[PDB]
Amino acid sequence: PKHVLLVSEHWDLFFQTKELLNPEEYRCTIGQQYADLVVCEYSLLPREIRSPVLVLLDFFDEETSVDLLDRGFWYLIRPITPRILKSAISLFLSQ
Amino acid sequence: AGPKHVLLVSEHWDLFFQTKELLNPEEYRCTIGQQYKQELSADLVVCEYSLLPREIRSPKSLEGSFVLVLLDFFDEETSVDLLDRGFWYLIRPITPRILKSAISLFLSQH
Repeated sequence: PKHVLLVSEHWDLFFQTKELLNPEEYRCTIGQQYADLVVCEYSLLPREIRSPVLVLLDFFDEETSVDLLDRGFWYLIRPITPRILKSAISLFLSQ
Repeated sequence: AGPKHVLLVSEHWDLFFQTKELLNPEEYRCTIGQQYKQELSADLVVCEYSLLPREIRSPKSLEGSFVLVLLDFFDEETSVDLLDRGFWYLIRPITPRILKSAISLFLSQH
């Protein structure tokens, strides 16, 4: 079972997403601060680092997007639903 | 090894020309077409969702080109369907600086 760490305060997104993932294949946990895949809220992502991760953004901003991609991070911009996040987690870890 | 080849399937000629000029041609060679295909040399095909046939998939044991999809809009089931079919995507606005960075990240990771 691959380990997915969600770093977010969106508790409902964590629980509804985890419910959609087969626990024999994915083990989801939650964290307060910044695993096979880390999903991290932009608001909790340190500004000072490059990716060794999927980043969640509330809003579109061109500079923010360019900065994240250059630093090695893909992202989704809200709305982000449990079905979207479940399918994204699956696609990332299938590669 | 020579540059990686990126094929953009789009009618956004301005996005194409502006993105191509931001990419270092020693690392990335870009070309454009108006209907979905792959080419023997293509490492990555960047395809507008409006040009992406709905039946096709990017499979797990892929032996062909990677595909990144460009979407005009957000719709939940549209996004889930793309991801489940094997396609990552960007949703507009998509500027040349974003597309250049995305192409560069995708090809460095894959």
